[PDB]
Amino acid sequence: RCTHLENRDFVTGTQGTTRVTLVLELGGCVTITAEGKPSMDVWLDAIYQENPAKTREYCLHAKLSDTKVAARCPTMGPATLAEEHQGGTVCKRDQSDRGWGNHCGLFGKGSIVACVKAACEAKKKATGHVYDANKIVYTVKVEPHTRKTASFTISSEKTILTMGEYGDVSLLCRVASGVDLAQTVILELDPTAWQVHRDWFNDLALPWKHEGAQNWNNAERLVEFGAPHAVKMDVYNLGDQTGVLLKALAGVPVAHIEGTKYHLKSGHVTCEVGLEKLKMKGLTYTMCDKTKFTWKRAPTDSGHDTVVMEVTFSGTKPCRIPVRAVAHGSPDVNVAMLITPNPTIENNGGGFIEMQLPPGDNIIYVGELSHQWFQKGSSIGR
Amino acid sequence: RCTHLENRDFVTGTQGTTRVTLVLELGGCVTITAEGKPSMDVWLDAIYQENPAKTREYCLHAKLSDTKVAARCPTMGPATLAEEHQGGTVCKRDQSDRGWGNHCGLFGKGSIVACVKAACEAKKKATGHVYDANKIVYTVKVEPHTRKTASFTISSEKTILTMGEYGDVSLLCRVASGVDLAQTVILELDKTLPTAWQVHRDWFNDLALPWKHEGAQNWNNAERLVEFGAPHAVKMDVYNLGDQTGVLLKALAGVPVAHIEGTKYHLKSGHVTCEVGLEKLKMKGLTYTMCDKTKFTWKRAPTDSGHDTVVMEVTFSGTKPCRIPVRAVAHGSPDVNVAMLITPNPTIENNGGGFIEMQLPPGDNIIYVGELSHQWFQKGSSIGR
Amino acid sequence: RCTHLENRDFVTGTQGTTRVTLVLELGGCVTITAEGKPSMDVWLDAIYQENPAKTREYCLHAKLSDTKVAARCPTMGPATLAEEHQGGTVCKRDQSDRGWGNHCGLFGKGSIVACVKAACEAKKKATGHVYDANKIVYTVKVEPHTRKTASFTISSEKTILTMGEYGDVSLLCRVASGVDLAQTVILELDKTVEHPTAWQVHRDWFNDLALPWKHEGAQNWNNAERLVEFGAPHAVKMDVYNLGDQTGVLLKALAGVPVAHIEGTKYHLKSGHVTCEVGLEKLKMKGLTYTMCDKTKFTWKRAPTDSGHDTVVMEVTFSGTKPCRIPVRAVAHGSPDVNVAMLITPNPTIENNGGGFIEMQLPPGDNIIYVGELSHQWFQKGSSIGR
Repeated sequence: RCTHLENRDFVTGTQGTTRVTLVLELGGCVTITAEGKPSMDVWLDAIYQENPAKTREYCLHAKLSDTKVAARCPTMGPATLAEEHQGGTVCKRDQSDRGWGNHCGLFGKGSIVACVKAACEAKKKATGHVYDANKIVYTVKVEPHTRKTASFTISSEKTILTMGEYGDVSLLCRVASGVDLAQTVILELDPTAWQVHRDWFNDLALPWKHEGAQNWNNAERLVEFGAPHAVKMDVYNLGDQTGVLLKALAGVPVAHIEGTKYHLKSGHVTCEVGLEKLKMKGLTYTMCDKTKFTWKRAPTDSGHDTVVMEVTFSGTKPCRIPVRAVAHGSPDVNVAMLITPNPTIENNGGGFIEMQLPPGDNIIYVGELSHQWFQKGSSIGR
Repeated sequence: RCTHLENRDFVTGTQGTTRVTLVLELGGCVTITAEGKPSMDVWLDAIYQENPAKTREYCLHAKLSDTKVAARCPTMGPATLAEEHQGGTVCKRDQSDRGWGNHCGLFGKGSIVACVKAACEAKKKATGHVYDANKIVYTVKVEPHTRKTASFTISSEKTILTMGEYGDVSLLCRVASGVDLAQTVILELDKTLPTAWQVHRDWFNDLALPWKHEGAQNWNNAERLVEFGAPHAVKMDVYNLGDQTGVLLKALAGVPVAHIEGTKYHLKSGHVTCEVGLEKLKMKGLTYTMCDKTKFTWKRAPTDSGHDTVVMEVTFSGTKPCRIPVRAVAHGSPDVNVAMLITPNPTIENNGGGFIEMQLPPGDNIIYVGELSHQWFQKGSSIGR
Repeated sequence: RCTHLENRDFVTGTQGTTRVTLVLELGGCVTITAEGKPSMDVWLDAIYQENPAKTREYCLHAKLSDTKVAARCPTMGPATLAEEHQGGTVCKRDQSDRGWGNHCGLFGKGSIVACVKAACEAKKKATGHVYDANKIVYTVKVEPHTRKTASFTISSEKTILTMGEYGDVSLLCRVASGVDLAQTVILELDKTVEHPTAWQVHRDWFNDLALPWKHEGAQNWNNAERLVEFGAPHAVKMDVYNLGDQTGVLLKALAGVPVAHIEGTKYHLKSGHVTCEVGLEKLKMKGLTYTMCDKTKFTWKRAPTDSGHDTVVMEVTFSGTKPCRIPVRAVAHGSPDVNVAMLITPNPTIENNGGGFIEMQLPPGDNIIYVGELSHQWFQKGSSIGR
């Protein structure tokens, strides 16, 4: 699956400096090799953020205490309960018909109030997390044979590595997220985590609060009061909303949390590598035979807004795969945008291709091998 | 009006590789040429996203049904209506005065409640759309004579093109939006100029109107357009606050319009900076000379570009081609150049040129194209009215 | 604290073009020098935006003016007040007990409503500002001796400079913010009352503040009832409570949050860098290649500490032979084989004139920073949007 460095990808200076440009997409590998030196495998190993900050916590199922009521007769003042003016409570004030039937001197409306301590049922929280674009780590690894590690972030872009035989190598890597972080929120339950849209998450009609806060806001979204009955007032629990939520999350890309690491499954790093006094071994792929392809794995949803596929090649390896795509009715405009920097068929493997396509009806072409693909439009959620 | 590749913009290696760096702003072109080969024109043709996701839908003018009221005598329990527990309904509960005048045994307060179904009048929605930074396409084009296409995104940055005489050239383009997408929202009204605007996230979110998501049947905060009157024994009135379109259109005055072409939501600002890798060939350089600082005239004076930048065109009477000396200063600080050009390399060619786009600090500035000057006032940043 | 250009950082072409790559963090300098030419100092001088747009204004202390009350007897219809249908007013409707004790014919509940005008106390606003990623300026400066200026933005990346001796050099600088702008809001209190008065807060924290709010230009406030509570009615009176000044509660919450550095109309960012590709013609670049510093001649001049903007900073002292590159690494307690240190400082070195400064980001939790054999423990607090 590793690719070999191409001549066009590096420049050799007059004073002995060699500048190599690499594009490493998550799970992509490139093998670089200098004359008289062991081939090195370089690849972006992971992209993640350690425990990203918690934003809102939504209550999916309220937990109400027994109801507390307070009534007054048509002459005694207004009714009151300690619970009014306390956190974590939902209250309703009203008037009820009073008379001799219920211990009152006069006939008439009496002041009545009902409160309830509203908390969330254990394990019934939906917590949202936000990424800090500058805290997302992109880990690159270098290892002998066609072992060192270096991590970058938007803020940390330059490093120096000692690759033995290669000496001191300067690594300048421009990091790039495959997800629009600003518009993203990781929804988590106590599939338990999903990658949802900021706007969708913010408008969820549920009680909410920040971590640390003890009481909930808009608790009345799950707690309603009924009409008063002289000296009683019913309270309604709108029930558990987990079902409705899971139904809405159907099909939404899941978040991949490993321990405390919140992984992104899409993205890349493009680095400029600086080497001294040595000769890089180039290589220039030839175009693969346009007719010796077969679908090893037909185009399918990658699980993160992209299309992946695998082809099998019977021709002479290694070679560059000819990939292109068209939008139904426009056979002259290539609309395929590859995530895979250099799709190739090697001797050990290759044939994997990841790309982005315009929404609608498309036809993917790997040489003469074709296959149609429907790209759903963008949405923030149900 | 294309520009010619300069020597400083490319390096030729010892093993025969040539690395070319290009900056292509939307609408900008660069002509590259190699010995014994046809000159190629390279440019950023368009930047856009196909059907961006819909966020909120705002109701500009409510459409109510028929009011429904229910009352009870000072002894009959509380009044109730079915609508009280249904979607798409706005209700109000209160206490009214009842006596013999209205068919009640006793004199006193009696329960009463009114409800109405609230929907939005057809073609009276304001819909917001959000861009997906990673789904914005930057289409670069290559064509002979001083034709191929390649599109890039934040995620898709590398490609290989076969440009005939030039062979296989690698294209590595770093995409860059000219608009802060995270803080942007495209506001749109229903079909049946202008009908779409580029508004600020924070402004959009705080609009005081009823709203809902596409697909949802009912509206939230429907009472922002529906208000109930005081109760009258056995009647209670329901008010509709009217069409807010006028108010909104007023607030959108001067706001940059969105350019929607079919399903394509275009950005009118941005650029791509690419590194082009070519093998075994000889790049023809070229190095412009400063234009005569005194042979300039305003073909089109500095003006708002329509997308938070200043544009202008100058005429040159000297010997072409040459590089235009552009700079600007903030009134009172004639030593600091505050002009930041969007136009990578402003030049006067033989076929044309003379166009310049740039950003300037807010306040009073003076633009200088050689000795030709012109004042310009830059308004500060705002999220809208 | 300038560093010298290294050989690996530049390529000299066959036709005489030299391509130089520089990484300039805010406050970082790099000295470049060519054969028979004066050394030039190049650095990122400042990062800022001139007067960012205002978003929400929050009221910290309401100015309630008068309490209008209106009542009715058990038979006269509902009570009403003009203020009930005006902006800038908080109203409450209820029912009171009426009889002969209070001028009413019958005994029973009577309509009653109370309203109060609501504005904000002078100088008691909390205003939010939003940055415009494309309007943040990154100013680079070039000056002789180991003076010109060039500013860049996400949109303005290319420039041509005339550095005399060096001639016309092309500058291509890719700008990069050290702050997640989309998730940032500058919270500001009415200056001239404490001249910190500005903070760099999280948008999700800012948006959820439970206070009355409005946009600049708007005359009235939204959710004014967040600072006004009504009491129970008493026949023909109803009290109105001002929930009081919230300034204290807020300042308490901002404790520890990074301050925003405003200088005049310039809202400065204190983190971020620029990486440029410099293009030079016909000249020969003087390289230089640092040697690793003596792994044992280091001492803490300033131990690892919070930088004030989400990073760790430190300074060491070197007694060995200068100049040299500092060996910096860090490990997450229990994994002595993985370097988790991410340097903000592009090339940490000990020069003759100075050096020794190091800025870096570390994973949350317990870490051990290693500058050679010199070590030091560091606890990194996790991410949060605020209290």
